[PDB]
Amino acid sequence: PLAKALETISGIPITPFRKSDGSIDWHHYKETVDRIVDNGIDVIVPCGNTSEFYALSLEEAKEEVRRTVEYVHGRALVVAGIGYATSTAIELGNAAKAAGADAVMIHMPIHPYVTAGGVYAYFRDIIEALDFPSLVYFKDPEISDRVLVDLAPLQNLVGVKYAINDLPRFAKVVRSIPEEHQIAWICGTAEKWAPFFWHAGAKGFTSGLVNLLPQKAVEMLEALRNNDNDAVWRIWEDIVPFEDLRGKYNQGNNVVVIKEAMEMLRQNAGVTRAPVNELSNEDKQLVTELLSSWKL
Amino acid sequence: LAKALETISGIPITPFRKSDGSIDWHHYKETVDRIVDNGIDVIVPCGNTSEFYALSLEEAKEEVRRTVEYVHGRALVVAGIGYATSTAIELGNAAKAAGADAVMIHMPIHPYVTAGGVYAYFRDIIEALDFPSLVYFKDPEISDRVLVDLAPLQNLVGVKYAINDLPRFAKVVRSIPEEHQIAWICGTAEKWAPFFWHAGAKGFTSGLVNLLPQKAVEMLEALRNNDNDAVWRIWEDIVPFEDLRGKYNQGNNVVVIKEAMEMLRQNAGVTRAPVNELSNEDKQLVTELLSSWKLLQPTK
Repeated sequence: PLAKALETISGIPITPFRKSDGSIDWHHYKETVDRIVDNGIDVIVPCGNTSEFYALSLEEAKEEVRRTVEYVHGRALVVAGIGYATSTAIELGNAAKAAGADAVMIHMPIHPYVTAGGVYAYFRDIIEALDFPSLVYFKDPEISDRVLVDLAPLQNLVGVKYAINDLPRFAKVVRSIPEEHQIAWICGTAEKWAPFFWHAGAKGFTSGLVNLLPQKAVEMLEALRNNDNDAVWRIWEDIVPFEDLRGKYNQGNNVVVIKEAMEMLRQNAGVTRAPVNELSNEDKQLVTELLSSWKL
Repeated sequence: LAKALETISGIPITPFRKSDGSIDWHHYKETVDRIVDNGIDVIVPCGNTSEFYALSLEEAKEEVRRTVEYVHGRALVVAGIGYATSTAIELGNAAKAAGADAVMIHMPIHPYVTAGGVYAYFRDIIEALDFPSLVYFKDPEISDRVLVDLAPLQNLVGVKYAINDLPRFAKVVRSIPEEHQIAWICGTAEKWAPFFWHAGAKGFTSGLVNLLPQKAVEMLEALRNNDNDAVWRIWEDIVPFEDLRGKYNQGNNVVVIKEAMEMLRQNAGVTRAPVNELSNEDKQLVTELLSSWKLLQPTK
């Protein structure tokens, strides 16, 4: 069951951009893909938010998925992020299907106006039109969890990346959906939140940290699976400062912190694309202090 | 051009068929006509009221083309554009070729944004297009310094300020020299227009024009004439409608307009997912609102 295979770490790769002209450096992307899949990560998500999906043209988005399937060459499941207007999401999905992806992850709609009934229809229509394994990234607190309960029966909804950091809500929705729907519950907010989500029912989590230190994410996963609380909290305390730094400025630092940290480690990442520019000298020092703390 | 933008910027809906969600261009033409034939001199296809993000890139381009055709000189056409910088530039160049007068760059929808990056985002698009541009500024987490730094751009002709923070708005208006000539537009419509006007705005956006353009015109004229009693009277009259549209964190923004238009026998069709039809409760609230405006036909 694909759902079971998704109950692990979903690594979200960065999309390296050249500082010179902002173009994608595919050689660097290959190095990123290798670092992730060659180090214990069995699920990779091109066109995810950590990939700066929205900074990519549709052609670039399709090519990233295409290149991912090629570079991965069976070493991991490939989940293609898709989004935008219904017809566009379907176009991206079909391109991903032909490219050889294993499933698609439907980003949450970015429209300024959304309602529960409309969000349900949005996801449902794309999943039914594609007739292909799909995951949904659920992150708007203003939209009722009932949407997930109603989508659960869909054959092709194999998982949900729950991204609302409301533990009571998550615990409740996990228990409001029959086991016969086989939904893989994944913490969509990474390592800082994974321990808490895990206790509440999650069996997997996303990670941007795998772009530089996949070993740390794997350690977290194994500790959680082994029910080794002591180890879990140890690795958590070790990782959370990095996640806190990424979360600065209402998450504005989310990808740029990863890229500047990678570059300080001499890994190739390049820069972020506008609407996000480089870190301030202040944050650069904080990144340095973190890597120093990790003895890297 | 900046001066011409100091007025009402009408944002047309994009009529969608209930049957298959396709765009009904005949209904779109009717909407464009209702807007421009009733005092509105600036129309903004691909605006958020137009459900821009629910349109494919090709549908967005076609809407701009259709607008230029249906308007045929009766008003300035400002094309909404957005997405990745290259994509925004593609949409912008398409609008230019279609005959648009300017473009409105939507606030980027990327989940991760920083002040320096947003500045670069807008700057890169404006410089690449070398065409009159407006920016929709609505994220309170992004410093107004971004606007101060963009102001010098020759092609930045206006800002649709959409952060309902009056002290912030009043200060940024006074932080940019007259030398940069910027049309300051209240991007949050009639409910906020009177307050923004007092603080320095000389224009405002409106979704209300899709059904009752005369009400929007009345507010603009009252504000321009400094007729305070009239401003507040018109304001109190329109607020309930804007509050109903604002329900569910703005989820009701367009659907309320469309169901209200249909009740008034104006062709609007429905909204596209991620927004579906109104609940019975809200349908009743729209009815009671139209009834209070004395717009519903007598029954018996």
